[PDB]
Amino acid sequence: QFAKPEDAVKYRQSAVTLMASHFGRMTPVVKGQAPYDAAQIKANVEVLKTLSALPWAAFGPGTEGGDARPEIWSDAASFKQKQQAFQDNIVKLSAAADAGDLDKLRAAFGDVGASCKACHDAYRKK
Amino acid sequence: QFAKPEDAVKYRQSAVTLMASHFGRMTPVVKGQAPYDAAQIKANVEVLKTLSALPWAAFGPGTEGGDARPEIWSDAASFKQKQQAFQDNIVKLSAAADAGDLDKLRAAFGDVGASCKACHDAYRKK
Ligand code: HEC
Ligand code: HEC
Repeated sequence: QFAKPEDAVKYRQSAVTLMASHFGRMTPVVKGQAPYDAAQIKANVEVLKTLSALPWAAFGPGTEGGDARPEIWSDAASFKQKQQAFQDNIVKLSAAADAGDLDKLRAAFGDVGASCKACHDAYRKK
Repeated sequence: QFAKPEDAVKYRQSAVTLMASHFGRMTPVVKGQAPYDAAQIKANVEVLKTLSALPWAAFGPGTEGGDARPEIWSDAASFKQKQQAFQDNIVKLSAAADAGDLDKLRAAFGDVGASCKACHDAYRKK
């Protein structure tokens, strides 16, 4: 869907920006600093689920640029693995949110955050 | 969810960037320059539906900046009207996509694009 590779860069940066906001805005809730409203979180995690699927299609072939390391393309199977692990952890977070269980939500949230960091440590230019 | 108003600006710009891509990527399909796959479009319009709800909450009070005109806040009822008309037209586009009907899709797509433009003409700094 991108006329030029820069367009893919701008898309994926916007997608991870929105993902980061929908993930990170729950930090005060997981920590107990903000109240836990099960329906609020269920709805937010549904948004995060949609968003978390979107960046990966904007790392198509020839879309090198931004802060993506070139390893994303030369090691396509390792990157796909990191994306799928991340989205599988999103599935666990959805299940926690849908169950309305703050303890499960906390655990799942920390697993998702670790899978964000693991991808960045390997595939994001510092 | 925004620590500073700039964060709201960066969110809403990313949200409308993603919305614009999910809308505009269908242009070749509506024009017949690319094939029409009903399931492909249904799924894309589901993504667009989610995204089209997201910018508006990032124009909260005190979040003046970017290319938003100040009129968004002083005329809150007129802006809300423009957002709701836009999202109602998104509902019509979802119904067309869910029906698998290219003629209805075409019509609905042009209504959505007109409601993008109408908001920009009043509320987006040139
Ligand atoms: C790989 C499988 C990733 C996962 C999982 C997550 N992110 Fe990431 N992110 C990744 C890359 C390769 C990049 C660089 C993109 C580019 O072309 O520049 C990023 C970038 C970010 C950013 C910065 C965006 C900006 O516009 O500056 C943020 C804020 C970010 N990523 C956040 C983030 C979060 C919170 C994640 C899990 C919920 C997450 N990312 C996962 C690769 C990958
Ligand atoms: C008001 C009810 C709007 C509707 C409907 C749409 N958009 Fe818009 N858009 C609006 C504003 C106020 C702004 C400025 C935001 C800011 O703070 O800077 C925008 C901006 C855009 C942009 C530019 C984003 C950038 O990062 O440069 C694009 C590409 C854009 N909008 C696209 C777009 C499309 C395609 C729409 C319908 C599908 C649409 N917008 C509707 C306000 C409103």
